[PDB]
Amino acid sequence: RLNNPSRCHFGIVGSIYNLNDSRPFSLVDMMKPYNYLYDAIHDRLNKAIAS
Amino acid sequence: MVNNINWVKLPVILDRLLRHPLLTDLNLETAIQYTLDFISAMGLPNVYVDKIETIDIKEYRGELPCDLISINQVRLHKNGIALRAMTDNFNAYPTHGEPSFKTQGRVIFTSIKHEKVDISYKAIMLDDEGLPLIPDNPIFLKTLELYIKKEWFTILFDMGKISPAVLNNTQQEYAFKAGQCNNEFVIPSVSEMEAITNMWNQLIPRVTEFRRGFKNLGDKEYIRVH
Repeated sequence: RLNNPSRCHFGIVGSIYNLNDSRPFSLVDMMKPYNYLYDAIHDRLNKAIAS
Repeated sequence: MVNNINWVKLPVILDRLLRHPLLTDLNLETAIQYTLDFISAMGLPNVYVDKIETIDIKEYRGELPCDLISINQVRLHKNGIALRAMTDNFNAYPTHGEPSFKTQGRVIFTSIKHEKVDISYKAIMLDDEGLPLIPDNPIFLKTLELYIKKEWFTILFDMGKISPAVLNNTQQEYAFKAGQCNNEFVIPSVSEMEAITNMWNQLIPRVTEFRRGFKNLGDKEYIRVH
């Protein structure tokens, strides 16, 4: 930077999709419990089909 | 079973039968027979002794223990995989899969040629004398007393030495106490109801406790929090 000799960084640029300096609660994270319940209930469905 | 099987000797039943003046010619010889008959007719599994004993298979055949009455399970000694009933009609017969077994007498017909198998079987608790050993549960004692009484009164009534009303009353009492004993020795305890509950409530059902020795039939089914 022009006026700050200490301002430097690396080629890596990125961001965290978090809330308020916390760890990110991503979309997969907030959909995962429902997917697991889906898998369990469909396991029940498959066993009922088999029987 | 809520209660515990505290063992007592067979003549504890003759303590109680011979109070009746019409049952004074009963003996330990008769007590043994009718007690074995009652044990088998009731078929309660808590009355038998759980034992495990390993044998070797020579060629699709193995020698069975002496005191065996029923087999809880059979498994392979090295893998621990349990065996199933053999539906095959041509096991050890060749022409020109999952292991199984079958038991008739002192011989167990497995589908494996040369291996050692673990058998968890049930037997009878014996006395210092080679005689059966009965529970001291007063429900069990009263029901066995009524069984022996009912048999003896049936004999006397076939002879015509007992009024039919007497035999009818004896049969009624024995029937009620047979139901009572059946329920007493069958209804689960609190610790057994925890096992039943853990088996019952399962978001992901467990349907492979036969492969193990039903070890994990009663384990709780813990779902992680997300």
